[PDB]
Amino acid sequence: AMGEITIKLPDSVKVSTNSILYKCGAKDLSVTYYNAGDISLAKLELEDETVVASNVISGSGAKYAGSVYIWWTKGKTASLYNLIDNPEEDKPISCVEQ
Amino acid sequence: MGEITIKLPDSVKVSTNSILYKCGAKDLSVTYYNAGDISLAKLELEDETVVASNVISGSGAKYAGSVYIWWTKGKTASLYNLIDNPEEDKPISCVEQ
Repeated sequence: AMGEITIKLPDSVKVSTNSILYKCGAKDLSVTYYNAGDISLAKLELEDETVVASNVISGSGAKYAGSVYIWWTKGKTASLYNLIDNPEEDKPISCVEQ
Repeated sequence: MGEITIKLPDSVKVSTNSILYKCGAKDLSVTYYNAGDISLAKLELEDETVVASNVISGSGAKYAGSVYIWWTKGKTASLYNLIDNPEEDKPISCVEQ
């Protein structure tokens, strides 16, 4: 019906948006990060669906949860976990920031 | 800037609805944003605003964002604080108004 999710915050909050290309083995993954204060969201443009995950607490790196996925970055690397196919969360897909 | 805008394919209908909860004596407004399988929840808590995303669960609708888990079932909800209560055993209970 409409091309957009709009989330309105206090007008004083600066919002940044940046798209980053990742390479997962031979495959490209486009991820967009939306940052507003402590709020951080990642739009993952996956093969069959688009997921919007939220940054959640972790010991290290920046971890995001959305739908059946965990997306977890550290440095120039990232791991994509699929909790349906791999509920053990031990066999993730590795990606490198371009 | 005041607003997060996330672009999606043009035929995706995005619905936005806010729901008032009461957690004991305290008010809590949650706005839900749904678009396809994407479900986000802005929680305007007492001292902070967070955005959680719907994540897989066995029952009800579970959302995770920041240090919180927000889990609705029917007319009720629980708010988990993984800092104050990492054990995840003392959630705050809320009812939809």
